[PDB]
Amino acid sequence: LVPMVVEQSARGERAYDIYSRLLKERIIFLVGQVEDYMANLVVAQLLFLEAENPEKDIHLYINSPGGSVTAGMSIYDTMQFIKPNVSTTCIGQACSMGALLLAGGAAGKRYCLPHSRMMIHQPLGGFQGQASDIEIHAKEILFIKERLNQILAHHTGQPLDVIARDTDRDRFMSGDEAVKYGLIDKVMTQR
Amino acid sequence: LVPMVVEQSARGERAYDIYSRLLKERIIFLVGQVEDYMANLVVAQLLFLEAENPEKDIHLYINSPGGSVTAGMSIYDTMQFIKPNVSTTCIGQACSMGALLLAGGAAGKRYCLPHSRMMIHQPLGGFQGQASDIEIHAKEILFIKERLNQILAHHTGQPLDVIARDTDRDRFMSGDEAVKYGLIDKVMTQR
Amino acid sequence: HKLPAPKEIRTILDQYVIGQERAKKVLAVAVYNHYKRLNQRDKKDDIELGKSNILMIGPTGSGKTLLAETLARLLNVPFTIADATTLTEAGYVGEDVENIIQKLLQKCDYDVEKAQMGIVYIDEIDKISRKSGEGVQQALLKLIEGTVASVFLQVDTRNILFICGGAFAGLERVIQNRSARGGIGFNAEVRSQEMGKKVGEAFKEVEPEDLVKFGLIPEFVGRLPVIATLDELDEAALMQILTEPKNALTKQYAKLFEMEGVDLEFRPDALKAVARKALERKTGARGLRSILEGILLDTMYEIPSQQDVSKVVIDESVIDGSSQPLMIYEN
Amino acid sequence: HKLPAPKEIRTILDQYVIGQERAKKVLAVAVYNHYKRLNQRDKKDDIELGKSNILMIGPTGSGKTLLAETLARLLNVPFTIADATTLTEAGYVGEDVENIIQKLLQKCDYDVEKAQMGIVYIDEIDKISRKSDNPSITRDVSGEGVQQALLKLIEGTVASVPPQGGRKHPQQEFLQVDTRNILFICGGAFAGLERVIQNRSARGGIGFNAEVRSQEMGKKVGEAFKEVEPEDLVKFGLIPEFVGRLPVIATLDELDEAALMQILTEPKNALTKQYAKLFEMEGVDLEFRPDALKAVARKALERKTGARGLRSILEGILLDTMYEIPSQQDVSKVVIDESVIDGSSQPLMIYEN
Ligand SMILES: Nc1ncnc2c1ncn2[C@@H]1O[C@H](COP(=O)(O)OP(=O)(O)OP(=O)(O)O)[C@@H](O)[C@H]1O
Ligand SMILES: Nc1ncnc2c1ncn2[C@@H]1O[C@H](COP(=O)(O)OP(=O)(O)OP(=O)(O)O)[C@@H](O)[C@H]1O
Ligand SMILES: [Mg+2]
Ligand SMILES: [Mg+2]
Repeated sequence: LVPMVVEQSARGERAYDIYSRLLKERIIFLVGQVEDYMANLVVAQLLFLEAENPEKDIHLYINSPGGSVTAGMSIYDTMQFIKPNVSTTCIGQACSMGALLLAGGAAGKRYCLPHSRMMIHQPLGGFQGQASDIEIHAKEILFIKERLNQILAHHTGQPLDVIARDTDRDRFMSGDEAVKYGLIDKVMTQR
Repeated sequence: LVPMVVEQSARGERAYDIYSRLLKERIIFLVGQVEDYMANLVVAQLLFLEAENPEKDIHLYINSPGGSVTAGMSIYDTMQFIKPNVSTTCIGQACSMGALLLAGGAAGKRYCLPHSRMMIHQPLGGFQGQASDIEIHAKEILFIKERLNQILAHHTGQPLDVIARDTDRDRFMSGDEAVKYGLIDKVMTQR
Repeated sequence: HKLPAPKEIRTILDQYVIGQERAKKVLAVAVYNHYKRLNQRDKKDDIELGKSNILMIGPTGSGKTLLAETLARLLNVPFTIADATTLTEAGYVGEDVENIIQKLLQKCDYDVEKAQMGIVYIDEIDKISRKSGEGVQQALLKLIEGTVASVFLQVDTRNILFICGGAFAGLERVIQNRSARGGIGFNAEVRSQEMGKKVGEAFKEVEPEDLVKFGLIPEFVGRLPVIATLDELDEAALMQILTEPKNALTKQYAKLFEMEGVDLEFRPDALKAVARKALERKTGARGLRSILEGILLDTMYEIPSQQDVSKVVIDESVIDGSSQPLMIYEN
Repeated sequence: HKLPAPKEIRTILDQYVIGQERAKKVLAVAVYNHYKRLNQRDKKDDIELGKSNILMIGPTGSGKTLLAETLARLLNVPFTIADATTLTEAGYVGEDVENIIQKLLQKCDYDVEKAQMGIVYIDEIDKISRKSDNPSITRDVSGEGVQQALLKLIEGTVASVPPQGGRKHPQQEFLQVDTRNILFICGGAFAGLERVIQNRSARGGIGFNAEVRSQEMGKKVGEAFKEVEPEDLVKFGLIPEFVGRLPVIATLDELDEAALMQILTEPKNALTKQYAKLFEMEGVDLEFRPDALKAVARKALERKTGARGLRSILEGILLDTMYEIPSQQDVSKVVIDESVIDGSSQPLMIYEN
């Protein structure tokens, strides 16, 4: 069950859920497998916060094992399109899609907890059909794989040949390892 | 869970869900497979916004892998019938009906995010029965295929012979390729 | 009392006011009846007819006073233009309500003969709206009833025509509520976002109810069987007015340049653009003043700087805001 | 006497004001053509000479009042600065709407004709502004009530201002003075109008192809009145018909970098010099290094309180020094630097010995 929370503002008392109460503070939660429905909510929240304050800094916590590539692109393209800086704070795990959004955060505003795990992997896709269809779909997934490598190379700063090499197989990285790699900037330990 | 939002109007405070708040700004969301129930919601939203302001433009975001042809036609026919210009913004994927509804937007108001993917293929159908029934349904699916190609030619300006050739097999087009093709007008990159 | 025919009234008044001929038609016959009917009733059968009071409702700089003045320009009987803000409680907190009858004593020349046919007119009656306020309205309404009351000189209050006109603020919004909205369908007539935004909602069709809703005393609201409707302005009428008055804006501009010895040459083409600027600011005929006053500021700071500036030619580019005054300075 | 051209009047205004050329020329042009009206009284179809009353507006510390102060010392006609807050509706106990006219008479020796020639400026016009766009249920006598009361005078009327004596008489032959000749310039700082025009110009929507704008910001104050239109005035609370009475609308850009660096010394009366003059009486010199000036200029910006803020900055820095010099003699001069202004350093004290 979702617990209710009261703001106790000057105007009066209004009850907000635990998730909506944090939304007022420019915070969005990304939990579970990435899909069109949940990803669309993040887009709606990002656009709403933009209108509320186009100068403040947004924070996006990411704890997800991955999901749809198309859904992730809608979030990444939205973050880069809007003017406000979208900070990222990885909590728990961050797989291929989760890592892309983490790396896509504003420079100097990417964070991860001490016991966080970040894994980068190539796109996983499946399709059945005739040889002609297979040849067409194989080119599409190969194209997406190249674009994702360029995105990580741009934010991380590593050359493209290293990204493709490290994404061939599953490669886990800790907070300290990610800072040297370029996926993040600082590891939050304590206040 | 859908978060709650507060408008804080001059008259007083009101609470609207994230989707309803955006609907106030003449924004409609198309997510998931196209079907009669979800398509009817879009039609209702389009008509309601028309009465509120028949002059202000409407923005229809499309993220769907396709669906029912009949459900899609009810939306397309509604967009053209109403007076306001229904903009269209691809937020990552349009396979069969998403591109027909993305290319059926007012001229100069069809956009696409930087990493969106748009496809176009012929309508798939499934039916079983006697030979006479099969011949009747075969003509129906062949008639629909022609009407759909005519719609793309009208909005894209390309000749019908090219559309039919491109819809025989799955053809993926990026944001830049779609502009030259005529499916869209501009590729939104930054604000 | 002049008392001409409706035709003559409208035609003779058109000479000085352009664009308000629609309302004129109604007011023309209205006042015509009042004088004729009352003066020579001849004990008409089943006399019920009350004083033919006509209401006047128009926005600011709509020519309310101009129509009031032109109406009173040829009317030999007095008009005694007065105000509604000046009125206060009956000699308790300030000015008394008998001051309207006092303004009549000045115009009537202390002649009872003129007093009885006095066309008591008021302007900006919308500033006493209830929220003094409602008290002045009731003390004002008393005289509208036709109650003989001296100011001291006895004054005939019966048969006094009321053409009072106020620039009611928020009148269209009230009549906009009465207007119905469109439906939401595939075979329905959505007519507009809003309804009182294309034509003046107030001055096209009004009923006494709408006035009561505004916040006015119902007795006074239902005291005038006739009404009027003033049109804010017209694009065609804006170019004629530019040089119609004896000391029209453009005329006065050239006359001010002539004081120094410069001619204010102006192009017909520029006139059209000027009208649009005023139509956009939506401040009435008086509004146009600000547009040209600013435009001429540069010319009012260039002609003095350079002496022997024979004339100045204004083109459509200058009103567009791109071109700079074409100084014609020479020998 | 010789109807000074706009340039011939602005010259004196430029002596003190720094950068208010838009307003200075508006007044110059108005004053210039106004003088002609007094001389152009001939009945040659050139008598109307209608006046477009100006409504000076802009942020605080923009030399709005200053203009009248300097203009009052130049105009050959009696100029009287006024305020719209103290005068209240005659009916309600308080000062009367006509008393301001009497103020002009005081400086005009009650010569009604000469008085008529004079001008009437009214600062602080943002106060009278209606409580809300639409009138409230409680009468705002100290507000839009006064607005309408003065309005008729603006249109043109006559005022029965009393003479200096004759109390014995019941009405003491109240002097009649025309008002159509007395030009009107309405001054005032329209605090909050920026948000009005900001929304009126564009109402930030939502979406990729929207016009999303900062919800609430005080960074657009700069040139925030260059798009103001009569509609926005109405929203603020200026009654529509009252707005029409004043066709001209002036605009006063908040400030500029050059004006803040220049204002410390350039104007005739300069804050720096004011302290230096006082320091001279004490027996010390106030040497303000050029960098010092630029430092204070920047400091003023954060306060966002207008030119007035400059005074506070210098006073804060020159607090220990001014408290020490009297008790600490043998001080020939006190050099100032940019570090001193910043606060990292303490004002350099000089000694002849
Ligand atoms: N119908 C009109 N025809 C010509 N000029 C007009 C008309 N209406 C207004 N004006 C112009 O407006 C100026 C005078 O405005 P005026 O003081 O009459 O406003 P008003 O209409 O009386 O305001 P209100 O309607 O609030 O009483 C004149 O210069 C005149 O040229
Ligand atoms: N442009 C300027 N040039 C020189 N001095 C200025 C300028 N602007 C403000 N000042 C200084 O500020 C003081 C005058 O303040 P100002 O008249 O600008 O306030 P205001 O805008 O009239 O405030 P309000 O609108 O509340 O009356 C004077 O001491 C003057 O030295
Ligand atoms: Mg008038
Ligand atoms: Mg001041």
